[PDB]
Amino acid sequence: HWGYGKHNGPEHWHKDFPIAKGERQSPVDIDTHTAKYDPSLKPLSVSYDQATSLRILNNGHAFNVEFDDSQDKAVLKGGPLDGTYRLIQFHFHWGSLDGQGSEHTVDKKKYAAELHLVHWNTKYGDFGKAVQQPDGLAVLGIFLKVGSAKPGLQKVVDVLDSIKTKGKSADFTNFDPRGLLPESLDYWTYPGSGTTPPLLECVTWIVLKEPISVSSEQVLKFRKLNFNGEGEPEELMVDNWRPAQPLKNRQIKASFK
Ligand SMILES: O[n+]1ccccc1S
Ligand SMILES: [Zn+2]
Repeated sequence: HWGYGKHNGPEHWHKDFPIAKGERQSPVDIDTHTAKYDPSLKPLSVSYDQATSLRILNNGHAFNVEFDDSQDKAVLKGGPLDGTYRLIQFHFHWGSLDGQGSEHTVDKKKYAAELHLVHWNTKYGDFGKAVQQPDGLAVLGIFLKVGSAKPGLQKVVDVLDSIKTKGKSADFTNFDPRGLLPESLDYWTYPGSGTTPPLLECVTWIVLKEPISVSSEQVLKFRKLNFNGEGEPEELMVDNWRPAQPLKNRQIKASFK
């Protein structure tokens, strides 16, 4: 099955998921000189004060911090979006080394990691329905660079020991995702896809320009997770990122000059 090794990595995925060579795949390189400022873009509205985290799960490809999305509690709206999108989960993609790990790139620059806050359009009733629609998901992407620690990330880093291997979960209540946001909500936006199989073309991407800083110790702890199940040969969970895909007939818009 798919993953991130020599044999089942991104260059293989098209054989089970032909959409991998489609017209609106993600990630992409953000060429900052080609992106057009769009003064009609609104400020993003991130309303996370009522967010209800529940659980953290190692799914064999990353870890997902899951939220209660049975009511409008943590929502994204505004920006390029019409309507209201509910937070369902966040996860990260990261590298074996600080010089790689992000999925989007900025003028070909790779960051150490990238956070994806996944939200689904409430007009479609459920996440499973929303992923079948071209405007079903909105993913807020935030880059991570290694420098100062991110205090709001430390509760995530400290639970990782308890979900080392694939299929492990742990209770993860009362986590406030506002502590993962940078100061500025200036963003780039474009239409694309999920970056793991099934690679559905249902995502409005909103990528924040300002990274967050995490410490070397914080990202080292991500790198101690395992892709394998318990009792299986250890394969460290690193380099769980898809590289940049062709932009094709798309334009990346900037909310700022
Ligand atoms: O990687 N990924 C997994 C699930 C949903 C979105 C994304 S970006
Ligand atoms: Zn992702």
